[PDB]
Amino acid sequence: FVEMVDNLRGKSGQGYYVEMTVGSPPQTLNILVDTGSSNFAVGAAPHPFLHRYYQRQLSSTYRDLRKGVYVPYTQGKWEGELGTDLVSIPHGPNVTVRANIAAITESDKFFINGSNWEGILGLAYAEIARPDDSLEPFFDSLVKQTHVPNLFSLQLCGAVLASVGGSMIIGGIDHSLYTGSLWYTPIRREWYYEVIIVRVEINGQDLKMDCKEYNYDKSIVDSGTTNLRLPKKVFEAAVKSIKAASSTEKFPDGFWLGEQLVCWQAGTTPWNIFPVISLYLMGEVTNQSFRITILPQQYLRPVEDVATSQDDCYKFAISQSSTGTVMGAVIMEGFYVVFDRARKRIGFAVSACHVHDEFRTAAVEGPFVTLDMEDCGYNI
Ligand SMILES: C#CCOc1cnc(C(=O)Nc2cc(F)c(F)c([C@@]3(C)N=C(N)S[C@@]4(COC)C[C@H]43)c2)cn1
Repeated sequence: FVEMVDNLRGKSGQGYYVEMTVGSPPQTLNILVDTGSSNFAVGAAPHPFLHRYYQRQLSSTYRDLRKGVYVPYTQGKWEGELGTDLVSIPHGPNVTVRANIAAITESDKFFINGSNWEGILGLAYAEIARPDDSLEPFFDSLVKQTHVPNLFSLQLCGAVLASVGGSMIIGGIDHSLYTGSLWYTPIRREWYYEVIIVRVEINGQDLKMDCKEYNYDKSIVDSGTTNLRLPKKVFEAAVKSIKAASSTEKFPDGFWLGEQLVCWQAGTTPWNIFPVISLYLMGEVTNQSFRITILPQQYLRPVEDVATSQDDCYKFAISQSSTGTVMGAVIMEGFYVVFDRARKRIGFAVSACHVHDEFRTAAVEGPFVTLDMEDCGYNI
């Protein structure tokens, strides 16, 4: 799968995008890779932030579905016109498929001013597709219409704004992207990429919460979220433990709440006063788990557009959630992540490109013995 290595680009905090073509003749667009949604949606009008946009009038293969879709998020929104067209991934498999495309015709706080992407590729399942689960997601079309295997994998490599990169391997796994073994956790249900966290440690120290709290109301793997988001109760306990572990220096309450940055002189960041965070995930076998471990390099993130400071400033990128745990870029940048849809499981291995120091490294380890893991899942 050497053709697909290094097919992702981006800037810090603006997501990871892949090049795609839409229509005949092909119109090239940069598309955000998003495991946390299920619509393929592209700018179709000259919004001032966009480098380019889908021009349906130039495509002979365009077909109108004569139906609109309105998609509000918690803080942004877009509205679009549904159709189908021929879609390819130049640095992906040598195939072309007819996919649903939402042509975005109105938006608010969706596109990023200064970003280099013009659309989103929702790689999750039909259950959370808008307007409903009858709108077949891109990856489902790809698999149905071709011989590409029903899996993909992601290596997200973290860094005026630093450039990020990585690989999306479509239909396979590239062993050059990881070291050690892959460890798999079940996809609990095919909507989001829902997983179950069974234990949490800060520097080896169990938080000791009822594990249901770790997954209330769900835990997902989401390449379209920057942070590690945690349920409120879990965030409260997690911060309490991280504060204690890093108490040799003090920081204001707002830093922990993500309401202000913290800065240090160039090259003087105290990585070592910050603890590692380990998430144990449900394993493949009854009573068996494995653990993934990330560093402060992952959850303490450089902000490189602070014009009013000359120092190295960082954002605390663990945050409280009302929608459950979100394993965003903070988690994924440590690991090679295999979305093994064929076997309803997600694989983690140490990423060959993860950012670390001479003392500590990201880890994937098992097996561990963990009882009552089925009790960790939330039901209504
Ligand atoms: C680089 C880097 C660090 O990682 C990321 C990942 N994603 C982003 C990002 O901008 N994601 C993004 C932006 C949106 F405007 C946006 F609407 C979304 C959506 C479609 N997808 C998500 N997974 S979060 C979301 C609500 O959940 C559906 C806001 C929706 C993601 C930025 N940095």
